[PDB]
Amino acid sequence: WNSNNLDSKGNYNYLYRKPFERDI
Amino acid sequence: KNIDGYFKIYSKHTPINLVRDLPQGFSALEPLVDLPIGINITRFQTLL
Repeated sequence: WNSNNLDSKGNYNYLYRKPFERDI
Repeated sequence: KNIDGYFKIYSKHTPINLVRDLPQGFSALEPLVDLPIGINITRFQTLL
């Protein structure tokens, strides 16, 4: 769902870089 | 072993009476633990 009232401002913090593997 | 981010553990225990080598006879390992961890593994090290 769109969280446009919760997560927008803009907000620059939300970050993107086998199944279910966490590439930290 | 690792499959689809699950780490699977099986085990067995038995008495033994040859000190030198693993026993020639047959016994099979039931599962014990299964962890949904989602981690890359290529090395391991035991702890004493």
